[PDB]
Formats: sequence, structure tokens, C-alpha cells
Amino acid sequence: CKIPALDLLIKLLQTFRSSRLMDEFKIGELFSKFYGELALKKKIPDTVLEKVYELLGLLGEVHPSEMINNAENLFRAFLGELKTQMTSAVREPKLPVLAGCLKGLSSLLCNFTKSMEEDPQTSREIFNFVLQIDLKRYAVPSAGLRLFALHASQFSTCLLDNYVSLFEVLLKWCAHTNVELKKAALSALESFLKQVSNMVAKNAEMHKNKLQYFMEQFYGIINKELSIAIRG
Amino acid sequence: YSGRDSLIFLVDASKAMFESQSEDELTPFDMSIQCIQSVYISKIISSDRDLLAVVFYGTEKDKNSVNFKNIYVLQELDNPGAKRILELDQFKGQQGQKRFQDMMGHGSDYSLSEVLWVCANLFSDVQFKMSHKRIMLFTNEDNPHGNDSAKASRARTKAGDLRDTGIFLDLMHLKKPGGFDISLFYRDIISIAEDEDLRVHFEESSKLEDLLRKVRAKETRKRALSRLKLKLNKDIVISVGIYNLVQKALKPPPIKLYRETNEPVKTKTRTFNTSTGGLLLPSDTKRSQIYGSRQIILEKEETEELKRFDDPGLMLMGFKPLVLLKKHHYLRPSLFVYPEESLVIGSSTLFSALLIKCLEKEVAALCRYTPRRNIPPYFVALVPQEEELDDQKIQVTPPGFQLVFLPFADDKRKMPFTEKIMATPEQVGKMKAIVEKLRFTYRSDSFENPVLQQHFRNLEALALDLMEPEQAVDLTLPKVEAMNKRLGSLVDEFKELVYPPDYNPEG
DNA sequence: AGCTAATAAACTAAAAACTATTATTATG
DNA sequence: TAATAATAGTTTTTAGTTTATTGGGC
Repeated sequence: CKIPALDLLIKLLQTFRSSRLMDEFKIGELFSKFYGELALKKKIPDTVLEKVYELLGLLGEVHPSEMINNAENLFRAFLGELKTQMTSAVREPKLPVLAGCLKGLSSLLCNFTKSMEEDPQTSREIFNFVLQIDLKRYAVPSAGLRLFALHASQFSTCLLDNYVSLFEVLLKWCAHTNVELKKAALSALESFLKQVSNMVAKNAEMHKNKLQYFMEQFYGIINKELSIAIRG
Repeated sequence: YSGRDSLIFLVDASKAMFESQSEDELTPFDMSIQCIQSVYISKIISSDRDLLAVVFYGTEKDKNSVNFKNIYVLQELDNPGAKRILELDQFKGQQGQKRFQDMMGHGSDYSLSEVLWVCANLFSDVQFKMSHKRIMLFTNEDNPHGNDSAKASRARTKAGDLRDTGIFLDLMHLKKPGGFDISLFYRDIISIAEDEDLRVHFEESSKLEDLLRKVRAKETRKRALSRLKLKLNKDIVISVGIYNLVQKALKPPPIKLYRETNEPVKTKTRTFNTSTGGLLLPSDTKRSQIYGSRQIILEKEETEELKRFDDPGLMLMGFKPLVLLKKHHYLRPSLFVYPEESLVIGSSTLFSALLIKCLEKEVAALCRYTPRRNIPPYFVALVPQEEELDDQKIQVTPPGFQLVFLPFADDKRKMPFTEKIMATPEQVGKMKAIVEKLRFTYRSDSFENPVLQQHFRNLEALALDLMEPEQAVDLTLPKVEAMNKRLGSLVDEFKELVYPPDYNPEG
């Protein structure tokens, strides 16, 4: 299981991204077997082979209810993996390919479930919020930013916190190099601002966050950053 | 690593290789092929990952790609296999030679330059990193290509060319009744780093006796165990390599394979919900230990951090005279430490200074050793072993610090002891004489595990599918009859000296 | 005249070393 | 516009688990 598996997996993945709901309905058994082979207790596949996570990202079918049933197993596995990974105390923060692949998995999976009605919502909130420094053109930060941008909605009622820190980290991320990271951070900016505005507009304490978050930074703005400021 | 090894064997496909002075002596082709079989067996057990090939010259036919006449390649550069052994042995013998001479020609003119072209091209074929372009050939005569002066000139030109290309070759002396004629045509043209040509060698006197001897080992290459570091106080750190000049070998693990297909079947193993019949996950895992009634649950990094004490490295404790170590205090096989400038530059100078100084002081180095991540660090002693040479100035002992381990208090296991009992001095003298009877000088390479030898014997025997398997000889069995005849009556003399005349030591 | 316990050996996974390559940035 | 730099891909030990294991018993 090597470059053969890598190229085959990316081939079939882009196949689903192209072939969307015509005859690709013989995959439920395939999804089950992929989930089972994930449960191989021997994690001998390489981190590059862990883009099998993007495998579990599945939309080419109607997403039958059995996929929903297995989705909770999937989410628990991802949470355990991530809490194992980010613990830099064990000197094993190494999830280079893992993080982005599980990111895309959660991206294409959260479209069906995980509304802001439970603790795992704020759990995965904290999981993403940890986004210690990185290198290597910073693929994982971009992955996390894209995930948050696509699913900022599910983080309601618990995204209002860390707002200054979230804002400044997004600013630096969109200010860093690797312009792809720039635009991912920009998308995260628009999603975050939209969600916080929507939740504030129907709040009761709205004045607190109002006077404590926004006009000061907005005034301090006065580059493409100006467009973000105007949108804000 | 820094390269690999490969040899190619060249056999004169002529009639001089198919005769014998007397029938007790095999043909030159005969002992050459059997020594080839022995060499291949040794390579398989020792260094099967090497490259070996067989080419013939002087035969009537030919098989080389360039299709030079008389140049018939038999086998190409490949890891040795039992199939090749069978192909060789089908012609190995007093009648298999006739079978070869039937199905294959032998005896014709050719040019050594041509076989050198062929072997050079075969060298070009291989692509892995390569270190020893050793070429082996077998004959008892040299002058046939000196008969044609042009052939001699072109052969020596190509020989010089291949020497320039780094190719090294070696020839075996074969029994030519008129003498191999050393110094006439080859040692002036062949590649030699030294000269011992004094006798034209009417016989085959050279190193077949070593080659036909079968070796049984693995001879793992020089691989650094770790470039682990010595933390002097907190910042004074040096880079040193770790090595084990002795490493307990063991029988290679078996490979589980099928019956009628013999295919090594992959075995996926996982865990599923026993109470449900579903499936479990590595995340869905929790280890437990119940002491009495209470059950305690621990996780992966939970079990990891309890093993965490410090960074993998060496932490100096201090110095203590070598004599303050009890010889009977042993923990496990010792290690060796070698300096390096790969990471800490100048660390070799510090290592040399420390070695010289502590050798002068006759002291040991006490240090805290952490092999790798999440392991309790243990105290060890670094005895300075000076490099000793021999009459050949070869390292009978390399320089550096032999790494001996210091056991802990728990290691000490007390036993029900008894009082001190003495013996009469005349019985001690009898013991001295009896020891002197059977005394000898020990040598490390004089003993070996017969069990692994018998394992090999069986392995190549079933590989060679003979009637019977080769029988290994145990070198660890005492020469009971020889020792008994060497001692004499001193045994029973001391028996009656100490043991009761009526009571034998048997209960 | 019925009863069984350390155990080296074997079997695993797991961690490192040691090669072998390459997603990246100046930069025109 | 295009070179270099962390990276995994093989062995290789190595450090826990597993087992069939002679002795007493009475």
C-alpha cells in the first residue's frame, strides 16, 4: 500500500467529485468495507494513506441512513485521533496529512448532521480553535480555515467567545504568505463575521460585544484588508 | 551501507579443465563447481542480498548479448537461489560433466578481451549502489593468450582499462603438472595490491580451502545504534555513536504461507464487539488493571508519560575507579560508544581527551542513560577500552568506551545461604594438578551454537532435497574419554579424599 | 497412587535508523 | 520561472504478551 494506493484513491475521489448521482449507488457496501478496513487495529498505512479520511467524505450517493449511523463512529474516531495528535506533550503532534484529510471529511459530513444542539459541537469547536507553530507552506491551517468557513453555522452560541483572538489570528493568517492561505483565511473571515452578526442581531447582551469588539478595530483599520474592513 | 558486493565466476570451457592427474583428484571443473556450490550456500545464508553470475569461455557455443563466439553466459547477476544450485549440480559430478560436454561445447579459441567486455557490460546492467566489483576466474594456465602477441596486448590493455574503472579481479591457482607459470602472463596483467608470486605452482595451492569452507552467519553491516548525546551538565553536549560489537543472533522468523498455493497469506487482525457482534475501534479502547476489587483504567499516552522521565540522552553523574565495580555484578550484554563529529564538531577531541585522562586515572564514567523517548534512565559505567593492534596491526579491540550497565537494588536477588566451608590444602593441590591436566587456551571463535547449525543443516538440506540432511557437529560436548584418560586416577583419588568412600555423590 | 507453576521461547506490535526522494520558495 | 528543503519507504532491533511447559502434592 503505497503510491499505487495514493494515486488510485485520489483518482476515485475526484471521480466522485465529478460523477455526482447518476449510477454511483453501489457504494454503501464499499463505504462499509472502507470503514471496516479503517478499523484494522494496525495503523501500518502511512499518513499519506490517511487521505482515506477524505474517502469517508461521501456525497455522490443519497447518503443513506446507514452512513448516518456510522457517522457517529466516524466522529468519535476523529475526536480521539485529534486529541491524541494535538498533545504536543507526548512529542507526537505529527498529523501532517491527517489533519487536512479529516478536515475535508468533516466538511462533507457535517452537511447532514451536527447542529448546534449538543456538547460535541463545542468539543469540535475547541478542537479546531487550537489552530505552537507550523511550517511547510501551512497546509493544515488552510484546511482548518476552509472547514470553519464552510461550517461556521454549526458553531453558534459558542463562537462568540475568543472573538478578539479569533479575529487577530484570522488577520495574521490572511496576512501571511501562501496566498491560498490568504483567501482561505478571508473566507473564514466572512463566514465568522456573518455568523456573529446573525447571532448578535437577536441577542439581548448585544451591546456588550458591540462596544467591546468591533468599532475599535474598525477605526484602527484606517490594501485588500480595507475591503474586509468595509464588509465588516 | 556505502555499497554492496557482487562476484562473477569464470570457468575455462576447455579440455584441460576436464582431466585429472589421478582419479583421486577431481577434474579442475569438478572442484571449481563444488567450491562454487559452497560459495553460493555461504552467500545465501550470509549475504543472500548480493549479486552473483556465471559465465563460460572457450566453449564452442556462446550466449552473451554481444554474441562474441565461445562466450556463453550461464547465469546473470542475481541474488542466489536454490534453482541456480540445481542448475550447477546437474553437471557437477563424474557424469554430469559428461552431460554438460554433451549439451554444451567445451574447448575453442577466444579472446580474454571479449570476456572482459562481457563482464563489464554485465556490471553496467546492475543499478544498485555497488562497492566491490570482484571478478573470479579459474584455470591453471596463462600463456595461451600470450601465444598471440596481439591478443596479449589487447587483453592487457583491456585489463588496465578495467583496473582504471575500479574493477578488481582474482584468479585461483589450479593444478597444472608443468606449473601454472606465475609471473609469465597474469600477475603482470592482473590486478594485485601485493606480490607473493614465487612458485609457478605446479599444484592448486591457493585459497580454495577457505572458500569451500561453509560459513553460517548474518554479519550485519556497521549500523549506528544511535547518535545519542552526552549532557555534561546541562549544555555541554557531545555527539557519540552507539554500537554493540556483540549482538545475540537468533533464528529468522517464519513466514506463514499456504498449503497448495504456498502463498504467504496476509493476516488482518482487529477487534469487534463481542457482546454485539459488531465492530470496535482503537479509540474505543481502555486498558484495566484490577488490584483486588478496584479497577483502574489507563490510556495510551497515560501509559506513555509514566515511562517519561527525561530526554533520550546521556547524563554524566561522575567518576569512580574501575576497581570499584564488582565483576559478578552483571545486568545484560554490554554496549560500545564511539565518538562522532557528525553533529557536535570537536566532540572527537573531547572524547580522545577524556579517554586518555581517565585511562591515566584508572576511573570509570558514571552516567545517566536514556536510550529513546519515554524510557526510565539507568546508570551505566563507561570503561575506556584502548585500541589494541596485533602483529598485523589490525584492531583486535577498537578504541572507545565499553558500555557496561549498572543493576539496581531490585536486581539483587538474595538466596538461602550457608556457612563458609574450607578444604584441605592437599586437596587444593590435587585440584590444581587436575585443572592443569585439562587446561587449555580459550579463543572466542572456537565455539558456536550447534542448534542453529542443525537448523541450517535442515534448511539447506530440504532446499537441496537430498536423501539425508547434513549432520552438524557439536563443539560444546566435552571430550569425556579424552579428559578422563588425561586425568588418570587423580579423579578417584580426590573422590576418596573428600567424598565418603561408602557414599557416592549420587543420592 | 492421584495432583499442576515458573518460563524460556515464541510471538507480537512498536519504535528508531537508515537510506532512498521531493512540496517549496528566489526570480525572471 | 525551476532549486532547494522536511518527507516518508525499508530494515532492525526491541520491548511487552502467550504458551506449553516438569516438580510436589496425597
